[PDB]
Amino acid sequence: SRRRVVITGMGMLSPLGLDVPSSWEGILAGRSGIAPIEHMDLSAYSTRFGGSVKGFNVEEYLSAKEARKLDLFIQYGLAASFQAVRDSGLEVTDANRERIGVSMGSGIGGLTNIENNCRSLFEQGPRRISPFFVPGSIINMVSGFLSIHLGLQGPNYALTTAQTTGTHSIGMAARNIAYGEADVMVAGGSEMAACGLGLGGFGAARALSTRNDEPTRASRPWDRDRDGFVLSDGSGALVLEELEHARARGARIYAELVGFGMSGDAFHMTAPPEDGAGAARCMKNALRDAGLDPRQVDYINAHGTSTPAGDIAEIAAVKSVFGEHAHALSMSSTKSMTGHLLGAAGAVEAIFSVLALRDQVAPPTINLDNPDEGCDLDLVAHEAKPRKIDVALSNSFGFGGTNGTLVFRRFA
Amino acid sequence: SRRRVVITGMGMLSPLGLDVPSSWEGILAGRSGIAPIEHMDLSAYSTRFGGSVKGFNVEEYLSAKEARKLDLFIQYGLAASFQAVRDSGLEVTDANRERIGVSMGSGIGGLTNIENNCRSLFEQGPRRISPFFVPGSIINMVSGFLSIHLGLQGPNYALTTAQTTGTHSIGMAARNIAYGEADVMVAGGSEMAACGLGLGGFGAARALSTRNDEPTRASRPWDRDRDGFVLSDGSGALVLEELEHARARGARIYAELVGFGMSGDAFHMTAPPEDGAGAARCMKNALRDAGLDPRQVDYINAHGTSTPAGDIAEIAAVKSVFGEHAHALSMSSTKSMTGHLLGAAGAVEAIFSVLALRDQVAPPTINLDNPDEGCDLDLVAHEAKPRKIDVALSNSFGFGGTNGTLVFRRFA
Ligand SMILES: C[C@H](O)CNCc1ccc2c(c1)OCO2
Repeated sequence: SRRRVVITGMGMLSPLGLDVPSSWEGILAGRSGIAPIEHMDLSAYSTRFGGSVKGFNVEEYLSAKEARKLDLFIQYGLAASFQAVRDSGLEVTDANRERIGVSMGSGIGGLTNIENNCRSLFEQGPRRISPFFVPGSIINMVSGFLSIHLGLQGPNYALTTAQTTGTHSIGMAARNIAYGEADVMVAGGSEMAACGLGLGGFGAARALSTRNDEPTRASRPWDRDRDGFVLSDGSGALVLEELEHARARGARIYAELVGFGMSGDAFHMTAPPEDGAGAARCMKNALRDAGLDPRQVDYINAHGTSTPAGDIAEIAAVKSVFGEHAHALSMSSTKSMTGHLLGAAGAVEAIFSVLALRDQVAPPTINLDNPDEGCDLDLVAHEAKPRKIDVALSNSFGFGGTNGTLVFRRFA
Repeated sequence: SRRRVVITGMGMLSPLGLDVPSSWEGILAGRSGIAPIEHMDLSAYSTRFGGSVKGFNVEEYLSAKEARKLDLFIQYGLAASFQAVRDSGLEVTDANRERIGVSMGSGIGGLTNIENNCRSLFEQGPRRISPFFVPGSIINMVSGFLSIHLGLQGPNYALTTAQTTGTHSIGMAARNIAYGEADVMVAGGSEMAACGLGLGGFGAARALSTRNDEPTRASRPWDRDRDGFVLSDGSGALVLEELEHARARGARIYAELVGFGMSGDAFHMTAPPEDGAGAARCMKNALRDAGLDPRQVDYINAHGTSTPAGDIAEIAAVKSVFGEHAHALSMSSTKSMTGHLLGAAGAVEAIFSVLALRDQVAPPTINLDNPDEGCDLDLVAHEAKPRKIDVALSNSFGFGGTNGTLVFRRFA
């Protein structure tokens, strides 16, 4: 019968820091991690900026000889996974290695690597393709390499649900523990889609902010002057753990994961419904899953991508789910500061949601200078808001109409 | 407790046929789907053959315009999925659409699209990248497009666990129904990696059979002259359904899904341990899940890729799990005929496991002319074997040491 699940460890690479504490300080101070991109020439692109991971040293984690074989998304995933495990204090042994699994996902995976090998193929021939092209690019290799390095023999898999990946990864890993398939799961996601095909591809679809001359003000969720999402890189990993297993070993518990919802919009390949019907279904699923009155919700970490249709759909979903309580809770998009980490988005945002519970503060939506028509909720414009948070909700919505909601609460 | 899960619809594209009955007819006849790859310059490549889908007409399923938006792997997953839903007789209504979800996966995803858009990028610049590049290439768009075309609002996700994808997709879909999160799921996998990058990428790891003189003899699982796997394309989809839901509408039930096992080798990035310790834990996990003794297993559809180390590890794993019953069961590799459909391998081989139960026949391992050292099990060499089959296992063991096992049982 269904077991309870707590968070005992967290790790992160974001545009704001090379770990959780440093990233979280940036969040609470309203700092942007968005800057013109330096790792390639974007003069022929309509978008020339994003949230890069700055000064990442893979040799804090791996040998240069292994690192070279792996796409950045995998390096980022392992760094965050390693951080989360260290932060948990958990020791892998013969007694428990079979009860510890990993579900680290990505939206796009090794696009940089696949592009580079495509270039080698087209310009030089097939004999210049890396022998590591497949194990070093495909999405399940975060879960793979983590299990090899730590000796994790539990359930080993990866989700790819586009911008919903990190939320789904975390939610399903909690279901694994809930149902007895595992006692511990390392779950989240990683993304590094800032190559030509990534920036070009979102560019072709006219989905990205083109504010090349003011990159820190580009991501402006619910602002009337928003013009698309900002593309960001990084990783989030959490250690999820059966409550009694955590209690038995005296683990520090950050929070309890009480709720998980999924739904499909069945509306459009890329556009959300204007009324947020799919998001409303998903949140209601998650709150029912948690046994909650919707009035218990204090804080929502919105998807909040800074697209015209996405942002407004979310307001509608929250108003429809929470009614008059929609006016009492605080909702913010940390994408105002981090940008959109795509498949890692749900992962870093689940960490920020937990930290909102630990520190009792709503992170700000920076750049919200003129809230758009109907965007009249407490969106924590400009500045972090200290406040009572017992229950925090993290939303994600992706291409394919795929929706995810996580529900966290304080644990005593 | 836990709801029972049955199979009420199946769909398929394979190198043997454009649907299930044509593919199954090839399987039982021991026909090969392997041939030199056409309309593609493989001159500089060490492998020139594989299992292509022959004569696929996407306009039976989609308009020309919607198909132009989608990678072949997505077209193949939609084909299989529409066939499976149609095969099931299911009527989607307002009253049930929130209880019907999708989990269709891929191991490698949109390489053909990535290649063609790379061509554009390098030759002409980013502004020639297709607007539909991203949503038309990402792995969750089979689940996404299927849910939109049919109005499915239940759990909407996609696994990517390399060569284990289709096994995990079906297993986790069965969990969703068992634990009351859905009444119906469409689950499986699709793959189209018979492009330059797939053939070049795997060719660079020297993972592929190079037997160009005799493509139909290349895939020879457990044969002492095997020299690696054969790369193949296609899709499988099953309609999974809660038993009482299936009985109430009078569904035709092919078989019951009674068990799902997962495990990680925690061994190596591409190589299994020699003793198959991980495949052994996974099969034991699947049998415990089913509440079955190893002695009750009649038929195993092996992973059986035709890699030197893979085939021998699976022999060790079965001998370890099944002790004195290991010779009594029949075990065959349908990859001897289909090749390795990678992420779709577990989907089509689940379908072949279900039809082995319906038709009481173990499919052959063709090309098994000279079993290797220790390959002395009943591997159904050369020809189909009619026999009693109450319980059938389908195994998938993929890169990152990720293992999957499904247990099916006759329903009457
Ligand atoms: C780090 C580097 O970008 C990887 N190789 C790409 C690359 C390969 C071959 C080429 C080329 C470019 O221009 C002409 O022939």
